[PDB]
Amino acid sequence: GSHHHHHHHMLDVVKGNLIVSCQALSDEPLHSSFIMGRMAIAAKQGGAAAIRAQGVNDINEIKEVTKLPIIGIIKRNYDDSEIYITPTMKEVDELLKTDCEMIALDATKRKRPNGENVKDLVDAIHAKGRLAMADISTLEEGIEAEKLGFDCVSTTLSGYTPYSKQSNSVDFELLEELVKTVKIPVICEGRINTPEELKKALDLGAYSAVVGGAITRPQQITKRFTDIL
Amino acid sequence: GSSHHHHHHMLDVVKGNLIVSCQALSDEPLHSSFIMGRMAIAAKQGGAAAIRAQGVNDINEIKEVTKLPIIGIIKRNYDDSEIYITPTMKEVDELLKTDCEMIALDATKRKRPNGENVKDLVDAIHAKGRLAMADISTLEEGIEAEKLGFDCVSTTLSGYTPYSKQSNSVDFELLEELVKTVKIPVICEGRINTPEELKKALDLGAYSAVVGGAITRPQQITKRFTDIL
Ligand SMILES: CC(=O)N[C@@H](C=O)[C@@H](O)[C@H](O)[C@H](O)COP(=O)([O-])[O-]
Ligand SMILES: CC(=O)N[C@@H](C=O)[C@@H](O)[C@H](O)[C@H](O)COP(=O)([O-])[O-]
Ligand SMILES: [Cl-]
Ligand SMILES: [Cl-]
Repeated sequence: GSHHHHHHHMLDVVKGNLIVSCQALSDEPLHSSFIMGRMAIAAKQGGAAAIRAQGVNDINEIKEVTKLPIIGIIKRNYDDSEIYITPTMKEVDELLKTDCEMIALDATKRKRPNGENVKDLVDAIHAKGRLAMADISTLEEGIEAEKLGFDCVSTTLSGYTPYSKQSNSVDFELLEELVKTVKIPVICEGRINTPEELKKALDLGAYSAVVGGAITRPQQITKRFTDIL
Repeated sequence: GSSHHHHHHMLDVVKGNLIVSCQALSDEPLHSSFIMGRMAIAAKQGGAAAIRAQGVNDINEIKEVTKLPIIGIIKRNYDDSEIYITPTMKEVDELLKTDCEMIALDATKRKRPNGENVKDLVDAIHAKGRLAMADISTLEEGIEAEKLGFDCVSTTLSGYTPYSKQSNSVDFELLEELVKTVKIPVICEGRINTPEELKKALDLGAYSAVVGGAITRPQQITKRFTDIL
């Protein structure tokens, strides 16, 4: 198979720039592809180079109204797994029905639903010419992500698995250690609240960074303000 | 003649607490009464004690989905005045059609459309038993506002009139000076970006404070992140 060559490519475009996650799950006040589309427009107009989005309907709305590169995931609980970020081939195939250029998935060491292997998911993604991001919680998971064929790794799940570093602030340590040890792009994702933290992450060698809640979750932004009173 | 008594009163409710402004005018990404309603819900669930909203549609939706106390304004240009925050009796009367418990209006030294005076507008607001907030730009405007019987004063317009202090950051100076000289509630409003600034304003004697863009304008939040890169 063949297709036409584009001038701009996702990894080149996010390099040293900000990716904005526009996510609002079913228990959140902005749950609606209409609203997540408006959030992406705002992120675009504020200088975001790419968007991270959850669910086929949000992804498709964001792509239409922004034309930005997208990192797509589907979050879904399964009874037989702790994994919820794009846990199976069923979610991978749903995401490949969208135009999102990259698909992130949980690349932790943990057991996946139906006893599926991460390599198969990663191979399915590459088979359709997409990119694969490995959301990880620890340094070894990141090191293994590279070996599995991932195009890039993200610290998304650090502090969100029981065996990774438990923290309320950005895991800069993980970032540094990934940078010493993998060749592929290391993206810093998780609990970036301020411009200073974002600069620090890129200063520490992050290829790019994702900021979600501190831009697109007004409830969380509000809480951070009211917590200080 | 008379109405039933409520336990909670807007000025009592906001004291020491955060007011969130949920505005998106027609050139902004989140422009939509539905979207402002959801933002207000988020803001509520984050601990906001009241909401400031622009226009009858936004106000009505926000009252409906949050039941929070609302400071209402209409922003509208007139070709015979530089004032746009609730400039005339027209806007006052439209706002009194809503249930908003407080109405903010420009109470600068400047001439209003049609040569209307601010005292008349305040008297109409009081005539229906509502509260009147004075958005000011200077110490003397605040002193005068109190003289006219405004129920509170806000530093909303410091840096948004040519004769007031030009800054890109919170006008703490003005806040301190007003707290020292006026007996009515002084509300810090304009360019609060961090919880640290919020605490500082309350620490300097602000009765309460308003934060808008740093919570509810994702574009301005994104910009602050991308500016640092
Ligand atoms: C743990 C988990 O499921 N994390 C993320 C999955 O995408 C998501 O909830 C988060 O908002 C983004 O990663 C961006 O991070 P932050 O900037 O919102 O902290
Ligand atoms: C000058 C002007 O028109 N100011 C305001 C009128 O209400 C409005 O645009 C602003 O968002 C709020 O005052 C809250 O302040 P901030 O927190 O958005 O800076
Ligand atoms: Cl939220
Ligand atoms: Cl915005």
